[PDB]
Amino acid sequence: MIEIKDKQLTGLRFIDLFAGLGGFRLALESCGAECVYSNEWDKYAQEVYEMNFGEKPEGDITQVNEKTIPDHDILCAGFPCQAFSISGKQKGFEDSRGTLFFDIARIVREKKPKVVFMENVKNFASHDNGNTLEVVKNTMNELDYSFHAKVLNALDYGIPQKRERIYMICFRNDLNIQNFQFPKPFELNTFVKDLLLPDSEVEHLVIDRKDLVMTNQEIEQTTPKTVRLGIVGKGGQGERIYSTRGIAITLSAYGGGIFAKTGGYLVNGKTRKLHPRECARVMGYPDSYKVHPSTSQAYKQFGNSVVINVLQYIAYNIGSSLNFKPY
DNA sequence: CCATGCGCTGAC
DNA sequence: GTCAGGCATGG
Ligand SMILES: Nc1ncnc2c1ncn2[C@@H]1O[C@H](CSCC[C@H](N)C(=O)O)[C@@H](O)[C@H]1O
Repeated sequence: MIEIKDKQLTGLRFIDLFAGLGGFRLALESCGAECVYSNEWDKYAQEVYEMNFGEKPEGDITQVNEKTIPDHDILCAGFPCQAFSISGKQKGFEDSRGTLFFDIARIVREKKPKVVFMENVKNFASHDNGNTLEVVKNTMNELDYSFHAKVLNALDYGIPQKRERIYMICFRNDLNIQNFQFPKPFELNTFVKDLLLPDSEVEHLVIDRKDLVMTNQEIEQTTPKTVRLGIVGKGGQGERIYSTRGIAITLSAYGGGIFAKTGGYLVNGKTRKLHPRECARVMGYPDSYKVHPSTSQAYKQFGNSVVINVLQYIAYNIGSSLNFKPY
């Protein structure tokens, strides 16, 4: 994460829905805002959260009486994506995990906050001939809010990882906000090799498979892109090897393969996966954040998460707009 | 609860 | 042609 000097959101309140590790809380707090309510139903996600923030989130949002929820100015939500991803079955609104958006709509109807801030995968903007996106837009306009949306890549915002996601921002109509803008990209200067831990700490993660087929030559000059150098088995998900002189592939939550969830990399002459701390760094978390004692739950948590840096820039732009009020 | 080999989709 | 992005079943 980055350091923020000018605290644009001081004085405001927000809620943390579909919480996870709490990536949305770290970003809004750095800008000055206060959290007054959080929700998340996973047993192990509730444990890490409490370890880092000192409070246990409330359970299953579908059984909560929205009238029970505190007053607030901004609603934060990074809802489930398994039903919308190109790696799954694209069932969408017909999937048991695909109707969470309607619970959000229901809460907004009662609480009517100033801003609603959501996040999902890239394919959300295309799914079902574009019907899925128009439905989200229409619901929001019907509730008296404006609708801004765009797809952004983490490699353009200072983090060495190829992660393309859609971001959706909505302002209440009586506020007449006419000057909101997504942030502008900038040159990358950090690569995978610059975030690695020492060899004496990851010996246990090295893999030696005899069906390895090196297909490309290592590069000596860094680049802002993924550079494949070889393969194992048939070369499907989790069986591909990359150079640390480029950028990292997308981290995942339910993925398989011998190099599961992180992918494989070439370090000092051998092939290995990434460690939980190296995972925290490619998502922008600081070294002071405590990871879960179970290595398996830690990999899954980081794979479902958000890149903090991209959220800090966007949150600052929301505040700049709310603060411009001339006579 | 944890490990791993797919086997297809989308955007080129 | 090329390559990046959860499900099913084993135990
Ligand atoms: N019905 C429900 N009630 C509460 N939490 C739910 C839920 N259905 C799914 N979830 C939670 O929604 C989360 C979506 S992934 C979100 C990660 C979070 N933005 C982060 O900053 O790390 C998962 O952790 C999942 O356990």
